[PDB]
Amino acid sequence: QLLRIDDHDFSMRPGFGGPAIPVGVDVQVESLDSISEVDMDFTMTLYLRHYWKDERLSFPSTNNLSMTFDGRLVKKIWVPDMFFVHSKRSFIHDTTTDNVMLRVQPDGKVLYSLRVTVTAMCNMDFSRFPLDTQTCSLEIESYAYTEDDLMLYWKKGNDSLKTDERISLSQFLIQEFHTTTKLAFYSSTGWYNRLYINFTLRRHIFFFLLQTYFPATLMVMLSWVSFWIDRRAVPARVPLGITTVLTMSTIITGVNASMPRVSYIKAVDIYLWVSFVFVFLSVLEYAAVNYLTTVQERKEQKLRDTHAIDKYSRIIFPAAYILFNLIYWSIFS
Amino acid sequence: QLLRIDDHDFSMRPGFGGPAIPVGVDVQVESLDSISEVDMDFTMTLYLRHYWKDERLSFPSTNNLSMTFDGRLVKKIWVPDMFFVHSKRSFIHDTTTDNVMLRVQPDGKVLYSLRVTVTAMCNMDFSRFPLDTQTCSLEIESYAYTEDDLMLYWKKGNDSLKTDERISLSQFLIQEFHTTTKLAFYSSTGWYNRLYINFTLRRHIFFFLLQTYFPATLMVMLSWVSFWIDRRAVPARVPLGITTVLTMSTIITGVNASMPRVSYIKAVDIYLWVSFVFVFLSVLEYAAVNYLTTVQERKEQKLRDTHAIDKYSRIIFPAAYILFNLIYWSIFS
Amino acid sequence: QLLRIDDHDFSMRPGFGGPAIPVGVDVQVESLDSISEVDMDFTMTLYLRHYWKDERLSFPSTNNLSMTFDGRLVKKIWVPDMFFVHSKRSFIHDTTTDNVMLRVQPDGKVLYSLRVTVTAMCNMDFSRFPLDTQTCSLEIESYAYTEDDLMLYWKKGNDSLKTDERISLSQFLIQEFHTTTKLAFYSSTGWYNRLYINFTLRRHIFFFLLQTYFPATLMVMLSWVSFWIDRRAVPARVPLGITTVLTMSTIITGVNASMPRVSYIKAVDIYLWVSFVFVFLSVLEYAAVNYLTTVQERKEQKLRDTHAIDKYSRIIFPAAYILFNLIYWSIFS
Amino acid sequence: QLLRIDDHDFSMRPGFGGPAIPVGVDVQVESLDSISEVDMDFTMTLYLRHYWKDERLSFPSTNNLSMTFDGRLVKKIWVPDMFFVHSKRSFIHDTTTDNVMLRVQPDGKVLYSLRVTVTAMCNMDFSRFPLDTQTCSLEIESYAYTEDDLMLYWKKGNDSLKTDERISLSQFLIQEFHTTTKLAFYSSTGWYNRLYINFTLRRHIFFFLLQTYFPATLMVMLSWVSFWIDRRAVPARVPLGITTVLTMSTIITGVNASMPRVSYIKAVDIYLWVSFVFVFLSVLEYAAVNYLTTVQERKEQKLRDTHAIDKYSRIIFPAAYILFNLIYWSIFS
Amino acid sequence: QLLRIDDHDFSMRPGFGGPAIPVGVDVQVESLDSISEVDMDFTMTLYLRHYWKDERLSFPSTNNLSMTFDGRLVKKIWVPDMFFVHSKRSFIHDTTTDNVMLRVQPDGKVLYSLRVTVTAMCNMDFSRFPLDTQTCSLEIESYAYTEDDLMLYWKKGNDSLKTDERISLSQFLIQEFHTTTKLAFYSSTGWYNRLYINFTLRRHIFFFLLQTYFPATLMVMLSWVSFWIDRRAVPARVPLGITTVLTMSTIITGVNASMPRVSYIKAVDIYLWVSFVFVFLSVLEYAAVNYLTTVQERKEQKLRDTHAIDKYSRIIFPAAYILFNLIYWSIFS
Ligand SMILES: CC(=O)[C@H]1CC[C@H]2[C@@H]3CC[C@@H]4C[C@H](O)CC[C@]4(C)[C@H]3CC[C@]12C
Ligand SMILES: CC(=O)[C@H]1CC[C@H]2[C@@H]3CC[C@@H]4C[C@H](O)CC[C@]4(C)[C@H]3CC[C@]12C
Ligand SMILES: CC(=O)[C@H]1CC[C@H]2[C@@H]3CC[C@@H]4C[C@H](O)CC[C@]4(C)[C@H]3CC[C@]12C
Ligand SMILES: CC(=O)[C@H]1CC[C@H]2[C@@H]3CC[C@@H]4C[C@H](O)CC[C@]4(C)[C@H]3CC[C@]12C
Ligand SMILES: CC(=O)[C@H]1CC[C@H]2[C@@H]3CC[C@@H]4C[C@H](O)CC[C@]4(C)[C@H]3CC[C@]12C
Ligand SMILES: CCCCCCCCCC
Ligand SMILES: CCCCCCCCCC
Ligand SMILES: CCCCCCCCCC
Ligand SMILES: CCCCCCCCCC
Ligand SMILES: CCCCCCCCCC
Ligand SMILES: CCCCCCCC
Ligand SMILES: CCCCCCCC
Ligand SMILES: CCCCCCCC
Ligand SMILES: CCCCCCCC
Ligand SMILES: CCCCCCCC
Ligand SMILES: CCCCCC
Ligand SMILES: CCCCCC
Ligand SMILES: CCCCCC
Ligand SMILES: CCCCCC
Repeated sequence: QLLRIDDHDFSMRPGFGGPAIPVGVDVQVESLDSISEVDMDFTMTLYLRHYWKDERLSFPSTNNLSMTFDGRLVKKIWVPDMFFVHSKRSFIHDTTTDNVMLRVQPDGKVLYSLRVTVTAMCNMDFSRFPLDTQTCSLEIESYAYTEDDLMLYWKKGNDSLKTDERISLSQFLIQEFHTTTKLAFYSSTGWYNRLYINFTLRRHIFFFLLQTYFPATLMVMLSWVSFWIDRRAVPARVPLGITTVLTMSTIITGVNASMPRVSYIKAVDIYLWVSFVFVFLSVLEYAAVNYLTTVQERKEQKLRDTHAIDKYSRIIFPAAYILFNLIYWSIFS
Repeated sequence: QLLRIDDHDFSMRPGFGGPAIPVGVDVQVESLDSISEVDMDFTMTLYLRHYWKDERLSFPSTNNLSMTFDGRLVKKIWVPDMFFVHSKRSFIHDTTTDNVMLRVQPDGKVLYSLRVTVTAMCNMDFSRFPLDTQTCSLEIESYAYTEDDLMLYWKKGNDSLKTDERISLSQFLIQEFHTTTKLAFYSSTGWYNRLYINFTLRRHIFFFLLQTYFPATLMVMLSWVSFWIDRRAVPARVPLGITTVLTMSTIITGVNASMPRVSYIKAVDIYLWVSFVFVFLSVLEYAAVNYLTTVQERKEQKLRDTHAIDKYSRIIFPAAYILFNLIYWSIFS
Repeated sequence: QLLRIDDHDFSMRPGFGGPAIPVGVDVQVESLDSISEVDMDFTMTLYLRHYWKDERLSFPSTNNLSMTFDGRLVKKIWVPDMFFVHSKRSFIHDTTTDNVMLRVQPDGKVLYSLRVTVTAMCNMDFSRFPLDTQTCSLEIESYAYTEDDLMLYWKKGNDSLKTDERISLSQFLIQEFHTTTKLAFYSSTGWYNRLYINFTLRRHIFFFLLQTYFPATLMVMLSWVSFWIDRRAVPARVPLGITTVLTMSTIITGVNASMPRVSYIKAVDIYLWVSFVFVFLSVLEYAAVNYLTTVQERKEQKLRDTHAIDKYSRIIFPAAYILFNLIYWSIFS
Repeated sequence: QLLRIDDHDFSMRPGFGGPAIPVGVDVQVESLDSISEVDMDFTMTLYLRHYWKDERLSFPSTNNLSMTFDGRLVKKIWVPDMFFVHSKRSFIHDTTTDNVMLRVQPDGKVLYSLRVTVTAMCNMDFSRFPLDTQTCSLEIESYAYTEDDLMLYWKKGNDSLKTDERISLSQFLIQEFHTTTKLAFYSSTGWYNRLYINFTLRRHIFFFLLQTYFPATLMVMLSWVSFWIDRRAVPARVPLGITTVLTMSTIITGVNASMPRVSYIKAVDIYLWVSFVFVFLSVLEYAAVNYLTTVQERKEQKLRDTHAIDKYSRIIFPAAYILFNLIYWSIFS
Repeated sequence: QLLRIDDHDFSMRPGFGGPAIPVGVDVQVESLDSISEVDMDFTMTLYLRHYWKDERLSFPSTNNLSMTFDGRLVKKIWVPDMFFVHSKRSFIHDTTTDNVMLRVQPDGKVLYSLRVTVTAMCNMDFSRFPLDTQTCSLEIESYAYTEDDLMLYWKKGNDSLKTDERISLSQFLIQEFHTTTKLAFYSSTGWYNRLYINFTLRRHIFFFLLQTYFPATLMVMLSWVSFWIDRRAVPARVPLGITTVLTMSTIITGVNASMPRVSYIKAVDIYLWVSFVFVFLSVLEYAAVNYLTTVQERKEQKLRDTHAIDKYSRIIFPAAYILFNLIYWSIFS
């Protein structure tokens, strides 16, 4: 045996009973798997690396070069106890064997690597949906050892994070990867040090335009064609107005199926409900025209063209909706 | 080896054959994950801590300070056997290692911690849905040892429960965290002691207003516009009344898709079905008007304006529906 | 060590090579989780207890009282091999440790307990759905040992089964818990003894009334209003009849989504399809009225009020449907 | 210890370095769980038994009778290495212990049994859906040992397969269980012997008749009522024809939701699409009638009853559809 | 024991501290399970084989033939550490035992085999959907050892890949299986060698023709029948045009339910939206005809047949749509 494993008790950390042992971390992100709006979490796959020194693993050599071991020797030596804070579920790949790397230098320096998949929560805001921008983070912390026994820091500062060029999401644009560090306090155990990985996401608006914004606009313009039809065709204009109202209600209902039950109004809800009001006022407009015409006929009868409401509605209704779009798209850009 | 583990048989609890061993518990809640109405359960993630004393783990030292071990020594010493009563499923996180903490003082005091996710059942009541308030609880009990062998109590009374400030639910408001204690009896094993964690939830009404209450009101008001149309347009008023009835039926059906098949009427069902009656009576109203007009024409013919029903319906129908809303919102607030 | 475990080979049952060893069973039901109509199975959580005697586990004492062990000693002694027959999936809870209890008396009597969740199949009949009553059972049997080596019986007869007062199902009513016993034969291994747990379930009819029976009745009564409208309004009565037919077809389709593809007619199908016939005959009725009127006009023209069909339909159609309901609800109660 | 396990190295099969060792197999089927059309696989639960001889397990006795061991001794002796070919997933039940039986005779004969659940693929054909008949099979083969080291055969020929009388499927009829045997060749490892279990399935047509065939026929007959209505009611006959076309399209769409995206036409698709053509031609028929009537009026006007198309359509349309059904049901029976 | 396993430490690879050890790979594909457009991944089942030499496993013999071991000896010897890059999830079958083969020759040559199921991501493009062609690949790489310690290559070059003749997909056509090799670099660990398996997929167009292209064409031709109806029937032509617009909108909405929310327009979207424009212009066409007729009547009145727009529309509208189809199918073939 090259290493004298059997001659030491590895239940105690290096420098037991003394100062803390420094540990460095490197991370390479492989891919982001999925994002859920209803559950408000994301899935990430990454490579995690650790650096430390242990004099008990020293062996004699003349080349002074790192040597690689099969990786099942890990379960017999001391290893850090990092865990992902605020995670929902995670696992380590084990095909065809445990994805574990162990390299030991002659002086005792140790390199340890893993391949894990982690699901973590992210508090998203949907006030500006679907034109919103979201920021999420991943947290790494040691579970058992406090800052007085283990010091956790990035190995090379800002250069310790790498990303694969194949990272891509169909619905989101990924940007601004950076790392930060902060302390954490638990009231009954002590102080701990945390590491952060931050990134930003931006949606794509093309799908929502074709699916929601364009059908809504067309249904509104369908109601405007009733102002150019003769008012004597009562069974022709009434069904046109009513059916557009019901179809607009169907479009409104279908949008909410894919989103969580938030307690505030979203940007898309404003567009849909104002459009519903425009179609609803179209139905009331003809009822006023029909009622006034009948009253006039009876008044003229008791003595023994285009109605002004229709003439003005052809101009006011298109003008108001255009003004609404100008204001709406100026606020949400 | 610092601890004389091999010199003792840890298959027997401390004080075996004598009085009970006291055990203290501390809990910190991390987050609540999800709530299911159809399955009537909730998911919680928390940190669980235990306190006890064991003289067999004593070691000599001069500093009199707690020492931390890697946590894989737990499987070789005596550990309590707590379990969650009335739980459906649960697990312990194990990445990158088992989330276990073990700290032993020189005199033998032991601190043990875990990170678990538990799903537990809750009997909810939906009589006042969606304006309901629900209360749920989590129960902790020892499986194997009765009160004559193990005493279970909160470590610091009311101060033993802590909550993270990031706990949030999109649909519910969380309040009133407190802890209680009660005994339990099993007819064939004996008496046990239980610990409780209680909290309260309140829904948000904004989503249900826009989705159910507002579309229902608009469809009712669509039926009222038929009272202002000339009664000679038979193919104009009949389709208007019929189509609103069918659309109201569609709205009623869609609501029940998201709820369990309870055997009592809910608050939302009352609003929807009374609205359906209002629209249904609108269809019968014109049929009476049409029939009476035809009878009058034949009666006048055999001898060789606005009908009174329409005139009164314009006032009675809006007044009745307003009175219903006043009573309905006064009862359910 | 209190027990002389190392001095015996526990690969052989007590009384090896001789008469059978009696084993007693006690069960306490905790809850029933879910019932699936499409898969025809149910989920149950329960506590399972075993009783037997083994002289190899005797230890000296003066108090003659049961002693409790941590439960990880189970994997080193002989334990019965019970399994659930006709089960689909099952598991044993293991948080924070294996839910196992082991108690040994000085003379060698052993008490063993477990907490398990079991899914088992049940052959349900839906001929009278949704007014049906279903009976299901759970079976317990030893896998390896026949009746010549192990005798299985209830510990206290009818008193061996206990149920939690919190057992409840939202859609079903649970009643009539009792236990029975019967032998089983396998053609290639021998005879075995089985234990049974039986219970009965009854549905709640409130949900199905509001969801299926009430909308169906209202759509039929909508078709009857066409008999009171003037027959000269052809474009008014034709759409009314046609649209009710299509809506009734939609209601029929939606019911079958939640049920398995059985090969026999159910009680709810009878109500829906007879209702469809009533609406369908309404459409044919006006076509006969319209055709006869046109023929009469041409006959009178070639020589140079209310039609009798409408008058009789106002009485016959409501009377027939009322008679159908009287017969239908008298058979299915 | 009755068996001299420690005196032998069980890493080598019996008769190592010599002729092959015969192994017999018996199977008893317990139930079939589910069948998936989209994934094209089935789930089966069964008992698997093995027979062989090993002189290293002999023990002295005077009774010459089989003795049963607890089953955890299996992990210390040589056991065959059978696996299920073309399986997707499978597992062995382990509650409350591993479902393993081990019986050894004095001369060394060994009986070994297991309880497993296996999911296996089946290539189904849907050309005659839903009147199709499917055949599937389950394959058993040894993984490591070729025919020169292990011979695999059925223990008792045709009598080696047994089935439980409780096997039942709600949608399928199960028949014709039988077993066969065939050799298999792998280009880089050698020859192997396989065992087969075959069965046949037949669907139930009742559900599809009520759900698809009956609604389709009724919608076609609804279009025929327009031939008996006066041709002067243009706004009465046009909506009747159009609405039946759209409803027929809805019925066609709903059927394909439950089936995989095959690349050939099915039997049910033929019925639905021919029915759509019949309804579509009804709409074109009235357009021809309306156009010819207007032309005739203008021709007669410029000089200063029932149309023949309607008269013939009342006979030709019902006759053609009846002939189609006679041919359709004669081919597919 | 035939092998001297206990006399060596298998935590170090063969040739430790020296040149790299060559490893050969063979693959046989069994089946492809499923393809997901929303998640952009595929599932594959395959057999993986490894070849290497280890002098520590040599044993004496006179026949010079491969010997097969039960496969549980794998966990005690050195085995490569291959893993699938860019995979989402995977597992190894373990019924009725681990699907592992181990064969060792007298000189130390080792053959190792596995049966695994792997899910891997594939970046698909839907610009030409549903007439698109997709290419995907599977990557194999060693996790722990770099090119200086382990050399990875195909055992027999182009002949190392085999496929089962039963591989089939209902919606796709599989072709062009081939293998390639390329190096990979990680910035913090070194150089690695990768192996690739490539294949191509082509969709079947039959389903999409009947489901989307044919219903869209028929609805357009329904709007053309309004040009042959007398223009004095205002309540007859207006509902015909309006209802076809709404039905076309429904067809457009239903298509997008099964596809991911991409940010570019697809081939099917072009056909659907141009068809919607054709139906929309039909509604505006009659409004122009109706308005001009009313103006002409008033102009002639104030002084005290077929309109030209309808005559030309009968020719221009069919001609334009035919030209569009010729261009559309010439580009996308
Ligand atoms: C006087 C007049 O131009 C009539 C025509 C349609 C009528 C409205 C129809 C819908 C409502 C009916 C309700 O009964 C009274 C308020 C509402 C809003 C009516 C107010 C009076 C209107 C506007
Ligand atoms: C006399 C009269 O104003 C007629 C017009 C509409 C008629 C009702 C239509 C629906 C029902 C039809 C049924 O055949 C008899 C009861 C019902 C409720 C009828 C009662 C008499 C009414 C109210
Ligand atoms: C003579 C008469 O009162 C006509 C009016 C509506 C007609 C029915 C319409 C539907 C069917 C059409 C089919 O072409 C012939 C049978 C069916 C059932 C017709 C038979 C004759 C009826 C009943
Ligand atoms: C001359 C005549 O009886 C007219 C009445 C309806 C017309 C058809 C309406 C639908 C189509 C419209 C298209 O513009 C020309 C072909 C189609 C098929 C027309 C051909 C000529 C028809 C059949
Ligand atoms: C002058 C004329 O033939 C009228 C008949 C229908 C009218 C159109 C109806 C829909 C739109 C209504 C809007 O108010 C103005 C633009 C739009 C597009 C109208 C422009 C003028 C048209 C085309
Ligand atoms: C239907 C009219 C749409 C007008 C959009 C104008 C966008 C202006 C953004 C500043
Ligand atoms: C449509 C009329 C709604 C009136 C609501 C009044 C609410 C009063 C609450 C006390
Ligand atoms: C619509 C008429 C319903 C009549 C129900 C009568 C029930 C009688 C049960 C014996
Ligand atoms: C609607 C007419 C249906 C006729 C069915 C005839 C079946 C004959 C099978 C040989
Ligand atoms: C409805 C007219 C369809 C014409 C299709 C022509 C296809 C030509 C492909 C080159
Ligand atoms: C849109 C409302 C117009 C009202 C015009 C009234 C002119 C007398
Ligand atoms: C809403 C019903 C009004 C009935 C009025 C009758 C006046 C003669
Ligand atoms: C419901 C059918 C009534 C037929 C009455 C015929 C009277 C001549
Ligand atoms: C169904 C088409 C009938 C055409 C008859 C034409 C008689 C002149
Ligand atoms: C389709 C538009 C035709 C316009 C023709 C105008 C002839 C005066
Ligand atoms: C009268 C012309 C109205 C145009 C509105 C944009
Ligand atoms: C006649 C006016 C009625 C108003 C109802 C609120
Ligand atoms: C003519 C009155 C009919 C009443 C039917 C219940
Ligand atoms: C007037 C005949 C038009 C034909 C269009 C294809």
